[PDB]
Amino acid sequence: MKRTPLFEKHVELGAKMVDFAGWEMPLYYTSIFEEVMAVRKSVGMFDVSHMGEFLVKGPEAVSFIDFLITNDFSSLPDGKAIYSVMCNENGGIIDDLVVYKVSPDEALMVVNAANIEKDFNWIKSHSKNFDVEVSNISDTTALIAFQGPKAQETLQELVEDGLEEIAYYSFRKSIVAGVETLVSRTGYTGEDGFELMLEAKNAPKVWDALMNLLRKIDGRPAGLGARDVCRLEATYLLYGQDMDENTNPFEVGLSWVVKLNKDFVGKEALLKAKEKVERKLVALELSGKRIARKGYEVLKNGERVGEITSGNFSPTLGKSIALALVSKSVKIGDQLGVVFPGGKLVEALVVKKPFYRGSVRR
Ligand SMILES: O=C(O)CCCC[C@H](S)CCS
Repeated sequence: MKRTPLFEKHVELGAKMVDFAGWEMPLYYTSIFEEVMAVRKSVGMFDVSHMGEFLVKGPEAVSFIDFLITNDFSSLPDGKAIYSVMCNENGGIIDDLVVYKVSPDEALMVVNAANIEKDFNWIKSHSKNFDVEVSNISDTTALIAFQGPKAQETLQELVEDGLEEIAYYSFRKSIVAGVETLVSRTGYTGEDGFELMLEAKNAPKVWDALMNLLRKIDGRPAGLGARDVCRLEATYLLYGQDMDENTNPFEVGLSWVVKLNKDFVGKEALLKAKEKVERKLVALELSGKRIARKGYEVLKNGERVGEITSGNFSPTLGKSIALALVSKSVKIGDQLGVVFPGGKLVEALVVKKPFYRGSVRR
């Protein structure tokens, strides 16, 4: 499996490993529960160096990105990032991503680990009519997520610049633990937090420095188990599970990242799709302790309406929770049935999204 520059640190910490998107990653160090509460009460640090980073440089960096993504990148000022999806000609979701507007001539794209190759090829195969050069800097770039209500107060003593000045989804170049870093107020937890992008060679040092500060405030390094629990509670999507090229943005609740007033790949397809949204992604709270898995059929009074996309147990709400792609007719308050292996039906209630909102800003 592929190993991030912090693999050795995870091994030393005695973490239980799991294969994620071809990477040997830490599922948890102590327990998924302990790590989730760390994110919810103080701070949890995640190694997300498996994520990819693409750099677009050139006079038409802005128009190129705007042509590729569904969201409005043309308006974004320097130092701002934006969440979005990148669609194919038929409006299917190729991947969701975050794009940083460094300057008129430079943009950085952060994409999912499993889609690095696919995304990069897609992006390169579309640079032809744009005065830009696209490069993949994933191989030498690390990314650390420092999340929690006490994330800012704990991280600040190692950062050369003021963090309070950095707004939600804003970023800046600074120095952390003596090394250059692109610090952003972003996250996948629903709490306040930051992500630290840095040269891979510097990952171990920054990580060690941060670990030292965590043991002081009862914080903890957190694995993928805790990462999934927190994002699901926050009701954030995971490409490959909650959506893929067979779903358009409107079907999974991402209408807000699609700006149809501009031209972009999949635009025409989406105009027609928007007129007939027959599916929606709903939040479910199941009875019992059994956890739903992707693919389990979802029923309404004995009739199928969809299927589970993501499932896990939320210690924050103390319930088995799930996301499910179902027919438009499903509404909040509905009583549904999730079919577990062996045809065993488990009751589930449709609830207003998101399940939980923490200290995350703006
Ligand atoms: O391995 C697991 O059990 C799932 C955790 C997946 C981690 C997060 S939810 C995805 C990274 S974008």
